[PDB]
Amino acid sequence: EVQLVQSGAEVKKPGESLKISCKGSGYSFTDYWIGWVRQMPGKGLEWMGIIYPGDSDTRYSPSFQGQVTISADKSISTAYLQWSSLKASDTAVYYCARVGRFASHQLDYWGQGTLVTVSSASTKGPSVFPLAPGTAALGCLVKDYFPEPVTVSWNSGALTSGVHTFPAVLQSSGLYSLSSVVTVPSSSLGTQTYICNVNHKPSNTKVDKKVEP
Amino acid sequence: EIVLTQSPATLSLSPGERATLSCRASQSVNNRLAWYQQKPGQAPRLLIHWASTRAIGIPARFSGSGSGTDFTLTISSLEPEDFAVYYCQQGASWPFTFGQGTKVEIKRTVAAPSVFIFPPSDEQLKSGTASVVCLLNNFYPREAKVQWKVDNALQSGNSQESVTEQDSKDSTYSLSSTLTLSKADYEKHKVYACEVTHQGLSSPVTKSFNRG
Amino acid sequence: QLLFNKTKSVEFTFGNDTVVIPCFVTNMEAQNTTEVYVKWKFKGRDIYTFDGALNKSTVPTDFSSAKIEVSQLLKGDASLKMDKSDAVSHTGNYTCEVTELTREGETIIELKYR
Ligand SMILES: *[C@@H]1O[C@H](CO)[C@@H](O[C@@H]2O[C@H](CO)[C@@H](O)[C@H](O)[C@H]2NC(C)=O)[C@H](O)[C@H]1NC(C)=O
Ligand SMILES: *[C@@H]1O[C@H](CO)[C@@H](O[C@@H]2O[C@H](CO)[C@@H](O)[C@H](O)[C@H]2NC(C)=O)[C@H](O)[C@H]1NC(C)=O
Ligand SMILES: *[C@@H]1O[C@H](CO)[C@@H](O)[C@H](O)[C@H]1NC(C)=O
Ligand SMILES: *[C@@H]1O[C@H](CO)[C@@H](O)[C@H](O)[C@H]1NC(C)=O
Ligand SMILES: *[C@@H]1O[C@H](CO)[C@@H](O)[C@H](O)[C@H]1NC(C)=O
Repeated sequence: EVQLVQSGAEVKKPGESLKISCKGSGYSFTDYWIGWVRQMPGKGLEWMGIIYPGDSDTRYSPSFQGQVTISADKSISTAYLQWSSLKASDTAVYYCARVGRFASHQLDYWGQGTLVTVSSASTKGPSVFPLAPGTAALGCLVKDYFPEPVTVSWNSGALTSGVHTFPAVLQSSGLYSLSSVVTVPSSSLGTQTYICNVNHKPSNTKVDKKVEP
Repeated sequence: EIVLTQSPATLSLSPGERATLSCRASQSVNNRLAWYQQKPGQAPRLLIHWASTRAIGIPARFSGSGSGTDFTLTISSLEPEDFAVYYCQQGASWPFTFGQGTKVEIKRTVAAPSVFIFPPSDEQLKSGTASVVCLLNNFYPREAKVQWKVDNALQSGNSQESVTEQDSKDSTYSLSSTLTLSKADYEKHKVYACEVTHQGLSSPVTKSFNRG
Repeated sequence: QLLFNKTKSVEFTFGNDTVVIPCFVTNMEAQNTTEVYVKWKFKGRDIYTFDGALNKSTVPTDFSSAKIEVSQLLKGDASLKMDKSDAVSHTGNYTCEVTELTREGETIIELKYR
């Protein structure tokens, strides 16, 4: 079956070089166009360019010409997307996709996507602050961490109902901030114990915070 | 470049109803148009190519029509696994382009948000920063105005917010607005409040607390 | 839709240095090769492809010599040309699928040895 596997997520700093890959399998890789698509956070799809691995014939979009380099290696059936000097605006999800052999040039098969994050910040563990409270609400504030993502559970996953973990926001410091809340019966605030389990894999940080009135 | 404009920006429909998504081009693309759907955290999924031809494994509820400039994606019976973002793509002329995208959200009855306000913890104050959080829980529609008032003074440019995706069960939204202030500035005032304005509210709901 | 002055079958021998499989559309209205998409099929495989929008020909390795005359496309001529070495082990029914602007059609030609 046709499969396009891309390289893992990348966390770089402005001015650094980067080369992400995409290996095709289950089909003749040298006989189909490979397209690169950029999707900035909360934005639409952007066709960066295509390449024919047969003769490395590359076509670039006017908005990306000279800003990026697209190549391919027939020996290992892999297409590449390369920068020479990354910018913070390059922070996006990059998809590789196979162009179908049709007049519409549609993209029948896609990669899982490669998350690229570019900023001057460095890896930092988060500080967890409690959000003390018929229906009562409580939570925890996961502030000042880098990079994405962070996982938050409640009572070691024994509590899922009414749990809202909001999308993180990028602060002025270049650090992310996240809030996780949960609505519980007000009569349970005196007996039931609520623990905020915060896990930040990039910094190997595990924090359990008890929330109480 | 052939510009693709989709309309409308957002389609609020109930599960079962039909959806009509439009896609206009700056010039003729001659049936060489494709449609995709995209769910959060997932890669785009090919639905239609050659304007009308359905792809392999695509449900019959999806339909395509139009030629030249005006094009249309049609979904006969909306299923819960059909509410997402849809894109149109032309392949007649290089550079190939996508549309802006059209989001299809679930339409339900109006629900007023439950408002909660949270004072900054003593743990955070020891660091030298105060974060006040206002919570809007389970509401519809998505449009909601949150205003911060410190000692009856409207704040501006010192708050950030984020909204959850449409809930899988009750199909509502939730908003979290954080008021960030320094420890020194936080100790200069007493009354901290968030004023919530929503369609399901006949009057602006104000939740507050006094420092101390 | 698209019409052809179709041919049942064509024959080649040892004397045939190269073979030519005919394909002529009679009612083409395209004024540019960028509006034309030609694909030649053999036993369910794209053995030749002309991408008009990208202006590129695509062939598998077993049909390395397969090509069409692009300058004759707008005249309806989409005939496939290849050398005998590629035709020797590829006798049978060829499908000439032509995509022209809004319309699309195809015709079947048989390549046999004598
Ligand atoms: C399609 O590409 C080919 C070349 O790959 C072009 O064909 C000829 O290219 C030569 C080389 O520059 C020119 O001198 C000729 O004038 C071209 N035309 C012909 C009919 O031979 C062809 O022009 C390209 N067509 C496009 C870009 O639409
Ligand atoms: C190519 O297709 C034609 C028609 O679809 C096939 O023609 C048949 O050929 C057999 C061969 O023994 C004859 O007995 C039939 O009478 C033919 N039918 C018709 C309707 O003409 C032809 O065989 C195909 N070529 C190959 C190599 O299979
Ligand atoms: C189609 O083939 C017939 C054969 O008689 C020929 O007369 C005619 O010119 C051809 N049409 C084309 C290719 O324009
Ligand atoms: C082989 O050559 C003869 C010589 O006239 C020609 O008529 C015939 O069309 C050729 N066969 C093919 C398949 O081109
Ligand atoms: C076909 O269109 C291209 C641009 O898309 C142009 O350069 C070329 O001259 C056109 N061909 C003719 C015959 O007008």
